[PDB]
Amino acid sequence: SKAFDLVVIGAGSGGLEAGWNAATLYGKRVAVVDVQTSHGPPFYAALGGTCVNVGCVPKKLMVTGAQYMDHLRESAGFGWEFDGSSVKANWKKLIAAKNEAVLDINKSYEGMFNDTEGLDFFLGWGSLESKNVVVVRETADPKSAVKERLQADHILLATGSWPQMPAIPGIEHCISSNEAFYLPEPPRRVLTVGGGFISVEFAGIFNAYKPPGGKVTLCYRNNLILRGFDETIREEVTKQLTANGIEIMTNENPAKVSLNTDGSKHVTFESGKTLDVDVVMMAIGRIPRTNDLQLGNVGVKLTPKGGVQVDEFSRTNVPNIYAIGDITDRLMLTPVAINEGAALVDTVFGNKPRKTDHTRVASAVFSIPPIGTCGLIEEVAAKEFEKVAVYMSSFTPLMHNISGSKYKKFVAKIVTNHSDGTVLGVHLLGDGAPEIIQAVGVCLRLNAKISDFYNTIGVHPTSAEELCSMRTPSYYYVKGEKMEKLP
Amino acid sequence: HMSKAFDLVVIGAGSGGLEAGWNAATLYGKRVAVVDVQTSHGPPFYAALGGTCVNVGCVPKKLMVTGAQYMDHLRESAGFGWEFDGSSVKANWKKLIAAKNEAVLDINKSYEGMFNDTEGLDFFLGWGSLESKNVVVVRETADPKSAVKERLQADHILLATGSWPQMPAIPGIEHCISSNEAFYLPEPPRRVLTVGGGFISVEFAGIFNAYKPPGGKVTLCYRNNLILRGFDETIREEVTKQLTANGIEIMTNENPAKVSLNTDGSKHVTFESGKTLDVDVVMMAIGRIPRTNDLQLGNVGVKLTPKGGVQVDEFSRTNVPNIYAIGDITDRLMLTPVAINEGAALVDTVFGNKPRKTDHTRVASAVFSIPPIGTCGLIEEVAAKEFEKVAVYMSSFTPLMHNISGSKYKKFVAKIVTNHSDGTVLGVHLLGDGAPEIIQAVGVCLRLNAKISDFYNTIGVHPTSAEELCSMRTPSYYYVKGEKMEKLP
Ligand SMILES: Cc1cc2nc3c(=O)[nH]c(=O)nc-3n(C[C@H](O)[C@H](O)[C@H](O)COP(=O)(O)OP(=O)(O)OC[C@H]3O[C@@H](n4cnc5c(N)ncnc54)[C@H](O)[C@@H]3O)c2cc1C
Ligand SMILES: Cc1cc2nc3c(=O)[nH]c(=O)nc-3n(C[C@H](O)[C@H](O)[C@H](O)COP(=O)(O)OP(=O)(O)OC[C@H]3O[C@@H](n4cnc5c(N)ncnc54)[C@H](O)[C@@H]3O)c2cc1C
Ligand SMILES: CC(=O)N1C[C@H]2CC[C@@H]1c1ccccc12
Ligand SMILES: [Br-]
Ligand SMILES: [Br-]
Ligand SMILES: [Br-]
Ligand SMILES: [Br-]
Repeated sequence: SKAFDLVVIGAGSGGLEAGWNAATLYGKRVAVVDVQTSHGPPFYAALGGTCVNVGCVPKKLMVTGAQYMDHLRESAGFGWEFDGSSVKANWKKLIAAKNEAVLDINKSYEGMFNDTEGLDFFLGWGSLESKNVVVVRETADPKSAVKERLQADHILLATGSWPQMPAIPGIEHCISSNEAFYLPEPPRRVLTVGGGFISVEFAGIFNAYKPPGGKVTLCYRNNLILRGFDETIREEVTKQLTANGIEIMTNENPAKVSLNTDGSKHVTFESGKTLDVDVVMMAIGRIPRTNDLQLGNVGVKLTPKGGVQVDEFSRTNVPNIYAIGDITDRLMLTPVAINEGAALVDTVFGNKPRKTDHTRVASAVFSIPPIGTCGLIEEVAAKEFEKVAVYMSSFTPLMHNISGSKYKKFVAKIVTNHSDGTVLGVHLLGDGAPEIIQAVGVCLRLNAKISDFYNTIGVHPTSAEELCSMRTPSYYYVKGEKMEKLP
Repeated sequence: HMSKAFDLVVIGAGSGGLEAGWNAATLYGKRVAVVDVQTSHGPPFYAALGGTCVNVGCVPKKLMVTGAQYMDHLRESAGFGWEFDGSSVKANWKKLIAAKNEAVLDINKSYEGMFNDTEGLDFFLGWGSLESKNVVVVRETADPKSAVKERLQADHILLATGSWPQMPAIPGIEHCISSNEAFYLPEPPRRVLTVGGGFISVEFAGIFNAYKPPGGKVTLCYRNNLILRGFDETIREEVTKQLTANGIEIMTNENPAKVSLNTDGSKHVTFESGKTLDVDVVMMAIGRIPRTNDLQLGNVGVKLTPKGGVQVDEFSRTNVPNIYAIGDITDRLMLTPVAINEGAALVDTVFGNKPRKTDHTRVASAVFSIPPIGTCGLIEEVAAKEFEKVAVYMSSFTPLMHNISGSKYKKFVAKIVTNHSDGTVLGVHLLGDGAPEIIQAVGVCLRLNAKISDFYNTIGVHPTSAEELCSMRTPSYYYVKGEKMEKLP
């Protein structure tokens, strides 16, 4: 048995921020538990978390790789010549480079633990034995061999989320993003199921690395992908994915999957349509990872949707037990989990309570081309405010008239409270959008108005200067109803 | 044939002059004439309708830097698994130049159509000069003895003629070119010397480095010790290293003394030190000077500064009440968006009874070097002279993607400079892919008097380079009454 100020279950984005801050900033005794010391099968996530191992970090490297399909074609308009028939995309090389980068990160976290006073790592599966006891077992089975018993003044639940798999016949013949990161070969025909960012990002990755004759299809059960993003941008990215050879099947949903004699999969949709593919990747959602924690031993309350219930300071209903990150089933982003972890420790072990602000969080989609966004979309703003103005700019940049990718319209939209000019949301589609949006997140914390943007001098030539060139609304929402002019 | 009369006559149909003229005619109903010397880009006069940025400046050079970036993309693609016949790769400069020419000409034509269409906004072709306080003469050439095409009566006159490359008076200067000619070279030079340490020399060095034929070499020389004076010093040193790493030779503390022709017609450069260099093109990029000579300002007594620009007050007014000047002719910040801002502010003040002056502080700007620079506000050594305590927050590392691409020399640098007494951000300085796009919204932040805590409190977008700006909480070092030190005393 061992005694600690804080025990953290999950060595992920939020859990490591909390543990490192508690130990080094406040001199507390910290233990952190995770199920694997490095990335990949069998548990996929590991020391460092989902983002490091099977999330933001590797997917961004793979999207960067897929972008070269466009760069090689687009170079020709600027005078670059080479033998186009010799081009091939080596997926095995991509995966190996990615594996080496992730493993390097795994190892550096290992040395962080070895080098930091009061910060200890334990390998295994953590669960709640009692209000102040965390048990670590050999496997997820609550009857496997006990490896450690950790006495804890404070306990932090930070186990993340896991892919949601629908209850359809043949679901066992589908994969999730976890397995996609380790496919031995790039699939020639693949169906990505879902309208969210993971489905869209992997569609672009597979589209660039598919062997000759390949085809990527994305299906989504409703009418328009990327629910929760700006509607203009949802429509445009649909158009631009289609322009690069991806087939978008909206209003379609798999009803069953069966095995073909050649090893491929036969998908039947609810509509009766059918599609044969080599890989079916389900990306329909991620759900809080609560089942192995034995929350019933202590009575931690869950919400109806399955998250651990928390107040604004990450406190559960059980004193001294906290939860942060995807397990709270709110904003599933790595920088939000980190922010929550730091606020938690500042509150518990320092003399200044802090709560994370979940509004005006900038985020991105690394689609090809990508999205950057911060704040409210117009239809959400129109329910909170009597008068909303939308400023819009949408055009193909000069360089893509030369590159030949004339479909690559850049979209920039600013949403305001028209009563006082306050910027409520900014939404971008196009090369650079994730980088452009970061400092917009800072602007929204300075009560920036549309006139603050338009009165700033532009940097020229950039896509970003469009944000400082919009003076006149394109249209409005009054009492919730869209209209081109004010009454 | 009779003279024509206007509320406003603009000499120079460039970045500032077109903003002023369009706004005066379309926002305030005034009658406007605009004068320029050429209706589309290129020789003989290079700049033309649209101005220096459109014709031989920001717009074409950015297209050409984008073309040059593909040399890096093609090489870097192999780390991510892309395979192709490297021996087959060729950079066709003629196709680049033709694509750029068609793009610029399309802009020329659209501006020509704006004038043909817009009530109260007229274009006159020729050389404008001041005859009297209310008369602009348009002549066939810059020579004031050349024939008169029009006389334009004007209640208000706007001088917006821009600037021009400076050429040093050395023997053999006739064998050298400027950026104007660089935009029209029939073939890419095998060996080229770019002379100068400023952004134009650096940007063109990158362009020539990508399009040079097999076995070529780009050399950049600068007469002082470190290129890119005025930019963050960490970034000055890093850009130097990363240009060197891509095969550009940087000769600092060197300056051409004379140029002669070898018997084969190549240029033989002798430096002041006695070193020699043989090249096919010498491009001078040592500075740009305001274009005042042809305006005949003595006719009306408009005062120039010692430096040579038109003297103006904060509202762009010369010493002659109804004559104004904006843009590069004022020899201050030579940027297109500053000239545009000055022109809009002038017209709002004169014709819109809503007075406004341009803020020349905290202006965001970029260098499209490879990799590029984005900056806004004060460099730390300047801040240390004005503030008792200055803090510097700094992050510099090779991003993960360039550990796979192989370009491990591509360190991304992010620096924030503050007044440590109250946290106010005084300047932000960036080096790396995306930096010009990242810095734009930073300019809005500084206009809003952002403090370092406003940056740190903002949640990052992950994974990006930009999120480094929102994860810096502890100074790397300080300046205390001018003195650099790791810790406060
Ligand atoms: C494909 C993909 C792409 C993404 N891309 C982005 C992106 O670009 N940007 C972004 O901001 N977010 C992205 N995310 C989301 C991001 O990964 C999560 O928001 C973040 O990782 C959650 O942090 P966390 O601290 O809640 O948990 P995690 O980082 O998930 O860590 C939880 C850890 O708990 C461990 N664990 C689980 N159960 C137990 C147990 N019983 N005992 C011990 N250890 C346990 C797990 O092994 C894991 O390491 C992406 C996610 C995915 C799946
Ligand atoms: C190579 C290069 C790259 C650049 N890159 C950038 C960049 O990336 N970003 C940026 O912000 N700035 C850049 N600049 C600077 C930018 O081009 C200038 O700051 C801007 O064009 C100045 O605008 P203006 O209105 O002062 O004059 P201009 O735009 O220069 O317009 C002046 C016009 O006056 C005309 N003219 C001159 N004399 C007469 C006369 N007597 N009668 C009639 N017409 C006349 C000229 O033909 C010209 O069209 C660059 C400049 C160069 C040279
Ligand atoms: C003024 C300018 O930019 N020039 C560039 C080059 C060609 C024309 C002119 C010039 C004069 C003297 C020597 C070399 C040159
Ligand atoms: Br779906
Ligand atoms: Br929908
Ligand atoms: Br060529
Ligand atoms: Br702070």
